[PDB]
Formats: sequence, structure tokens, C-alpha cells
Amino acid sequence: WTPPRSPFNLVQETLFHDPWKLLIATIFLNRTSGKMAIPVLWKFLEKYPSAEVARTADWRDVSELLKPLGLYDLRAKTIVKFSDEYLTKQWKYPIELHGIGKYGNDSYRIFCVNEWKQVHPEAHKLNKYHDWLWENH
DNA sequence: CCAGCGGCAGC
DNA sequence: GCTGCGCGCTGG
Repeated sequence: WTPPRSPFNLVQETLFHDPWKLLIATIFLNRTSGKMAIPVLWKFLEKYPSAEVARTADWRDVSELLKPLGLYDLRAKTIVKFSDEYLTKQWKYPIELHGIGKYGNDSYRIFCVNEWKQVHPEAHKLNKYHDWLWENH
């Protein structure tokens, strides 16, 4: 499954290949604008390129990178814990993992797996993409 | 100046 | 269903 590129340019469209990177991206977009979050995401992924590296990280260093975005301490710790469960838990859907709710899970089911038709998103940009996929079907 | 808006866990 | 986290942002 390859999610097609849309006129909306969701960051999920480029990160679908690595579910961990796609899910980290949804964490960055939790109550934070893409214009603000996305530049910082590329810096985080430079310092922490995988779940293996991120799970062994000190949350205070992650928090320092998130500081300009807000929700910097809560998400720094969430990132470390999610990355640990991502690797240790037997999960089929990422909603099973700490820090991933409906929005990250709907993102995973539309971009990482071919399950877009069974998904009912309730997040603006995600809805624009999903509605577009139902249209250009 | 100042108030409201944009995920998720844990209660 | 309620709260808290936390900044930038927009509106007047």
C-alpha cells in the first residue's frame, strides 16, 4: 500500500513507510500547528532517528527540543514511553500504545495500512485527505 | 491588552 | 465527561 500524494501535502504522506516516524509526527501535531511542529520534527528525527534511540533517551533532552512548541515535558516523556512500547508490546494497531489515541490510529490506518475505507477521522487535515481519497477513488 | 483556539492519559 | 498540559496564533 502506498497512500497517494494529495493537494493538502500531509506530512504523513512522506512518513508512511516508517510507522514509528509517522506516529511521532502525530504526537508533534497534538494541539500544535504544523507550521510550528514540522520544522522541529525534522530536528527531533535527526537526534533520535529510531524508536531504539528514542526509548533510551533522557526525556529532559527531548523536552529541550519541544520547548518552543509548548506541551514540552508531558510529550517528551510520552515520546520515550511510546517508543519503548512500540518495540516491546505486541500491537496490531498503534492505539494500543501509550500516547496514541484516535487521531494517530486513524493516521496509521489511512497511511501505513490499506484500511482508509474503514476509518472515520475527526481531525481537519486528516478529514480533507480522507474525503479526497473517497472522491478520487 | 486579553481571551479563546488547536490530543491524549488519567481520573 | 472533566482537567491539564503550553506554546503561538488570531480577533478585537
